[PDB]
Amino acid sequence: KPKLHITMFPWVAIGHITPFIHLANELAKRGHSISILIPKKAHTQLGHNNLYPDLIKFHIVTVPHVEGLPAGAETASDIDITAKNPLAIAFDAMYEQVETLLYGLKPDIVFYDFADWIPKLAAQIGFKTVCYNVICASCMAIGIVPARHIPKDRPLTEEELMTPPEGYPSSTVVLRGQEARTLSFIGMDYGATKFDVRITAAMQGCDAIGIRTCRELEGPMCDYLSAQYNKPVFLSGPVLPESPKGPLEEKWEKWLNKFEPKSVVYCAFGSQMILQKNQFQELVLGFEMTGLPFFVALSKPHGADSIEEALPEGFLERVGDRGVVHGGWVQQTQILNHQSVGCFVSHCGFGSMWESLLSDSQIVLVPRLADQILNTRLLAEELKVAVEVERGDMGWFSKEDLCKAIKSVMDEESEVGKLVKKNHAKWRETLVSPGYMDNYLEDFIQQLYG
Ligand SMILES: C[C@@H]1O[C@@H](OC[C@H]2O[C@@H](OCCc3ccc(O)c(O)c3)[C@H](O)[C@@H](O)[C@@H]2OC(=O)/C=C/c2ccc(O)c(O)c2)[C@H](O)[C@H](O)[C@H]1O
Ligand SMILES: O=c1ccn([C@@H]2O[C@H](COP(=O)(O)OP(=O)(O)O)[C@@H](O)[C@H]2O)c(=O)[nH]1
Repeated sequence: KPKLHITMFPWVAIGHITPFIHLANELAKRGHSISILIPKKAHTQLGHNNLYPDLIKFHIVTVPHVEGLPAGAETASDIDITAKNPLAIAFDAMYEQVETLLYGLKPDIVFYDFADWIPKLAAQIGFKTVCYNVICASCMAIGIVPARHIPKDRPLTEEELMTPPEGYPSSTVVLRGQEARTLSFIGMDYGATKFDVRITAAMQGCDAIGIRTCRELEGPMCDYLSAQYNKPVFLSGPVLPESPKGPLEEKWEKWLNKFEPKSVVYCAFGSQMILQKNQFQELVLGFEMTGLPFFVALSKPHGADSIEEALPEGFLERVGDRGVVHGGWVQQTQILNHQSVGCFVSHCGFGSMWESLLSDSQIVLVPRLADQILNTRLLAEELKVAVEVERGDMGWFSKEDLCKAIKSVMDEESEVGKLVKKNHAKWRETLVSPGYMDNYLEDFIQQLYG
């Protein structure tokens, strides 16, 4: 079998481009040739991530200026929400530049997600298409699917959004109440068209749908998506990047070593979230209330000079050496692997969820976004490997709610903790079994050949 030539054209955001590159590295490792079309600024930021320079080539695509687009705006990270429709309109405008590159590259398969016009080019240039999604399967299945009717004229109510589309496999992986607002984007404008129109065209135009998940986690959701669009669904596995080697920072190791094994509660909310000052103070107070050792790695609240400035009065003093609150970036994998760490409080982002699943720590979830809430419902309610902190109307969580969730997984007495620990242990063993990740990548490649 001759090796494949795959072209990737992701939506212009670091959160989309990076998983596409990680998949490209796994494909190149197998000998396949990848051409990746991205703006230069993303190229400058992520270019070091290419581990196979002869197999993986970057092609710079220019983001055309359009009315309302800030100067030199190329990715979602450059603009805030007011520029979102200009950025999408500019993204659609690289169609002609993409067409010329595709006419030259002549790929066998093109990967895309938000560029719904790629299948039209698939007809003109002659290539197969996969609509490959970095978002979780349950979010796709509960949202933009033909079984859900989204009116063009009027927005969906909170009720319509909370109601899962007919045939949706799970009664557990659902949004509840005010959480439904987190799904409201599926109906919003996105450039010249509404988001759901763009995703519907993307899903229906492709030859197959690609999802970065595994069947053991999200199998019924993938089957629902396959039937809803009458498309095959190819599961790539999570395609997790290689763990960063190198030792843990010596001061962290020394501070962790003062504590007993599995006794330290670690907390981090990803590299995208910045908490408001009032939620931040409520969180650090919730960790103090537990009386257990804690390591909190969170960005300082926006507009705070320092972490110590943002802290509530008297916090530093009451806590002493029992807890650390650190504004800097930390080596999350190494800290979690440290014997002293016993609990992980996270927002259930994609990276943190898989790191939680693969680790030996207890799992405490404080989701914010719609996908995080759904992954939390999968982990806490269906799989029962985690506990979810109770939250308020805006996603607000009280210090007592956070404290109770931590004690419920940390106390040896707690029956809830023993159950999630046991269920967690089963799943960890499945996901770490040797060759489990590689089987998905190999099976992904074979489906591409079909
Ligand atoms: C602010 C974002 O706006 C919605 O997300 C919609 C999309 O928005 C994009 O951002 C580019 C525009 C932008 C740039 C800077 C900002 O400060 C800002 O607020 C908005 C992101 O890059 C996409 O990952 C995101 O897709 C998705 O996340 C969902 C994709 C999806 C969802 C359901 C489906 O069925 C499906 O096929 C795909 C949701 O509210 C997200 O939670 C939230 O992070
Ligand atoms: O202090 C930190 C915070 C985050 N991460 C890493 O950042 C990645 C992205 O986090 P996640 O996907 O969970 O959330 P997101 O950043 O996507 O919002 C994960 O692999 C974490 O290990 C890290 O190394 N140190």
